[PDB]
Amino acid sequence: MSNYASFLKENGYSYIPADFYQQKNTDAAVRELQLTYEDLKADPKGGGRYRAHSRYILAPQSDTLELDPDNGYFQSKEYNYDDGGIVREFDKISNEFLQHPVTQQMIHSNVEMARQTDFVDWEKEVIVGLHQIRYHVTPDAPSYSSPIWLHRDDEPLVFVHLFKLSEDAIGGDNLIAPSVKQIDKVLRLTDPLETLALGQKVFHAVTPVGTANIDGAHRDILLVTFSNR
Amino acid sequence: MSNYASFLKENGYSYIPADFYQQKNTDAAVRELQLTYEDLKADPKGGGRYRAHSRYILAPQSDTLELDPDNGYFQSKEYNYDDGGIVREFDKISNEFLQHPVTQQMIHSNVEMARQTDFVDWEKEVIVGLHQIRYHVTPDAPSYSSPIWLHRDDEPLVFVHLFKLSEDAIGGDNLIAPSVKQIDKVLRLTDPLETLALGQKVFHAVTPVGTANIDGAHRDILLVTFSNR
Amino acid sequence: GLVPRGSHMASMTGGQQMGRGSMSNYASFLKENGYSYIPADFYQQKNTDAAVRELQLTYEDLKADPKGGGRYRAHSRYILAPQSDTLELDPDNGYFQSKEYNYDDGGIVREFDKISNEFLQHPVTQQMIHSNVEMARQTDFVDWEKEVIVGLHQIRYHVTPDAPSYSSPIWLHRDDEPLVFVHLFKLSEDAIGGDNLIAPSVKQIDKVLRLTDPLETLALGQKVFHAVTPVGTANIDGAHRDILLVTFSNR
Amino acid sequence: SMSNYASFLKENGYSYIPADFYQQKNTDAAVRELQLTYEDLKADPKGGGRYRAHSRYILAPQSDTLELDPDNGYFQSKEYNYDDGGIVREFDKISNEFLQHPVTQQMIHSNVEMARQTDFVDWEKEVIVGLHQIRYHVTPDAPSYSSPIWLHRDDEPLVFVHLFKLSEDAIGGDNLIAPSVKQIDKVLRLTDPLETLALGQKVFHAVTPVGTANIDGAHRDILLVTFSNR
Ligand SMILES: CC[C@H](C)[C@H](N)C(=O)O
Ligand SMILES: CC[C@H](C)[C@H](N)C(=O)O
Ligand SMILES: CC[C@H](C)[C@H](N)C(=O)O
Ligand SMILES: CC[C@H](C)[C@H](N)C(=O)O
Ligand SMILES: CC[C@H](C)[C@H](N)C(=O)O
Ligand SMILES: CC[C@H](C)[C@H](N)C(=O)O
Ligand SMILES: CC[C@H](C)[C@H](N)C(=O)O
Ligand SMILES: CC[C@H](C)[C@H](N)C(=O)O
Repeated sequence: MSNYASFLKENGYSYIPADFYQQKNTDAAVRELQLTYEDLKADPKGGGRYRAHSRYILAPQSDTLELDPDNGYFQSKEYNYDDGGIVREFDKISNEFLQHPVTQQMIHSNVEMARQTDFVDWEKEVIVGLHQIRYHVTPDAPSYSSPIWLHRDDEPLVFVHLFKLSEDAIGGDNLIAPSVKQIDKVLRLTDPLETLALGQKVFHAVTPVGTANIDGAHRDILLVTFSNR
Repeated sequence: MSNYASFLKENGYSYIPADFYQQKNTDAAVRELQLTYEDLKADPKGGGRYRAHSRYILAPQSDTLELDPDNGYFQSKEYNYDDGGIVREFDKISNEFLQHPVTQQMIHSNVEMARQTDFVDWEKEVIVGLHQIRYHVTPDAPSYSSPIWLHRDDEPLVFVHLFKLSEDAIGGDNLIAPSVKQIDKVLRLTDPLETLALGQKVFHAVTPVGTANIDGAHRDILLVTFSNR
Repeated sequence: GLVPRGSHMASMTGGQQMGRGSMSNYASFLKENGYSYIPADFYQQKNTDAAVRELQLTYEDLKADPKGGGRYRAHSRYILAPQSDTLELDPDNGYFQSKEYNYDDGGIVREFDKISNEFLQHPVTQQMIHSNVEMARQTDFVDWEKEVIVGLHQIRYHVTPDAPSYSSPIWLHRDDEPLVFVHLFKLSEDAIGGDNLIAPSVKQIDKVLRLTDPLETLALGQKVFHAVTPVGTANIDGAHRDILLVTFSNR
Repeated sequence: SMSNYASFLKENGYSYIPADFYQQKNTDAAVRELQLTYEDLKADPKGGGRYRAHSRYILAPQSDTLELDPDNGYFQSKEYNYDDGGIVREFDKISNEFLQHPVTQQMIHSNVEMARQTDFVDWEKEVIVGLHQIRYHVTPDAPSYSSPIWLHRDDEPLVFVHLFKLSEDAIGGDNLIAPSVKQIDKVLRLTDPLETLALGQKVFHAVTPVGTANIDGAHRDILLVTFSNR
């Protein structure tokens, strides 16, 4: 674990294999979560995205995640250049998803890694934000991130957990870049729970998702953000 | 009066000159209120702000403002993206301030304007919230709003009464905007009781206050909010 | 079906009658007998299990009842103005019962958490409240000329082999609130107790009856005594009985 | 000695104060003027045979100027007053004759001083000195009782109960002090004008319902002086 957190601290990003999360979980348990993605509602701003958001609060010397009843999501336009600057109302992440043992195990593993970093002030309240996202595609309409290309997120540390990737889906390559003129890493998450942690040090992106097949394809992910108040 | 309420209804905001409030009030009476600003305590969340809050309740077919003994102030993260989502404890607005004839005259003029709008449901309880705010600035630390930039407030109608603006103060320009990519109105309150009404239709902000003179400066305002339960 | 609608016997295996019952049937039974069993049919008719399961999970977040008993809860109340259908959520949350009714924790005001808006605003919850409201209106159990308080108690009885859970108050009682609806939301298969009792006196028991399937309901008027037998469990991982009370009373 | 009563109050959460301490200088004729104002009081909306007025003063942090609040709404949370709490009650205002009368003013300042020798309110902040002129009015068919009816605590951390009159054929109006709702430590009945009882939130208190033998009616007239923050 500290290996990945060290790599993250120096490079500003870290690939984390599914091993590290799946070690303790059957595929059937992970598949239950995968199915929740079918119920997600459309992202207002579009892009073929289907979302939920829920955040927990971590009081300074506490391990009790306290679920925030408010759901509005905001990023400044200084980071998210597409949909930033305004508050977005998404649905809440189903309790099935939130409370599922896998989800909870992933959150605490992320929390521990996050604690081995100075990426947030642990003296103050920490917001553990979760984004359940499906990029949904059909040959006529592809899907892409908000924002679309290389960016940084407001949240100093973001974990990208893959949950599913349809075998006839293209794109969804993650990019790591030190500037907007050059790309250091291309890397594509394909198997469930393959993860990528991202610090503000670098730029990151996700290549737009598309599909050959007319019946559609999808890329399902879970973001786990860490930030202060 | 209906002039300003009409302008407000169409444009989503309205400049109201001091005349409309100082109508028969001497400057000495307005100056008494100005001095109360020196006693305000620091806003917990900072930004060089010094505050009090008090709210009144208006029962449906009543003109009796009934002072609420509870003082906690909340805005959803859906509107106030900085300090929203949590309840803030401020001091209460001094009785001197609340009961002063000027203050009371301003509240009732606001109430009347507000009643000529559909911005709140007058069938239900209406919360008339008051925020006495000093933006205080010193060469090391300027002052700014919560939230910092363009936003909407939970409260459908907000009146911004200026009480003082130090001759060596910069910023405190109010901005009116249809989106976060464009600004339609810039407008700066400078003379006591110059007012600006704000509906949820538009985005508004206040440009950070700072100072030309090394001795520092301040911008003192009274907000009068209108909202339902 | 030879058994009546509100009849506790409807909750007996091979004693059910078919189809949804009309509301007024149960309200009539309630008016005469002072209680009424209402099958999940009457509420679940229009609700998927997935929708009901969302609500079930909210029970995991409930905080401990100060007075204990393995209970975890929230409380929120709405107000119904005399000629209104607008439920207006009360910002005050203190819960009180006189010791003349609740002999354990009565006589003092209890501060609970508020019922999450997820729970309150959920379509199922709202549908149940309005069905209860309608039934309640067909009774003289409250004065509809005056303000009516529609109180909601989200309660989990949580149990482990070492520590069982029980009601406040513990045994047969009446509640201050003239009409109380008991909606079951979940009952873990290895939970014991949670039998509801109906009694005309404290020396005799007329009905024993156990809610097990989600949204199985029991309405209770002040006419009778009622109880809930303590919940316990065989299994060391715990069990639970999750309910929603919907009270009706005047100001 | 004043500090004696304030010390007793601080430790026990309540204190009996004899009429001596207030009547010391004031003639009975002066006290009787105030007593008569009770005949004009209007019915408490919520009932219970009560007849009321309310007025409150504000005490700025470093000030001895009581500033009369022109607003009159009275509120207690349901967390304390389990009967009529949770809503704002509109009562009449206490007549200026009553408020400004030297007796009344002397009582308020003596209460203020006692109150200041306690931590029962934050004197750094504004203090609300609330006054309730109350008549419990009774006839054999309809008795009178407090809001709330039985043992309770009030929102206001310190409450002074001054008796002004008690008709000789009036029963009840015993004040109770209790550590819980299962037990009663003190029973105590105010009968002579200006006999007082101070009450802190530490304990539970009640007033046993007032009733009467006589068909022409009887009454118990009191003045409450509350202290609380804002
Ligand atoms: C943490 C990533 C966030 C959610 C992303 N930039 C978005 O707003 O869609
Ligand atoms: C802004 C982060 C994005 C959404 C994430 N890295 C993804 O692969 O979809
Ligand atoms: C109604 C305006 C409020 C007070 C402002 N957005 C703040 O939170 O400071
Ligand atoms: C959010 C409203 C702000 C506080 C107000 N318009 C001002 O000028 O400061
Ligand atoms: C109306 C039932 C109430 C809520 C029950 N006596 C309790 O205190 O839990
Ligand atoms: C006091 C009523 C109780 C709480 C309810 N009948 C139950 O089944 O638990
Ligand atoms: C301070 C006591 C108050 C006045 C009392 N509980 C009432 O509501 O009447
Ligand atoms: C709640 C305070 C009551 C009314 C007062 N102590 C009395 O004896 O009358």
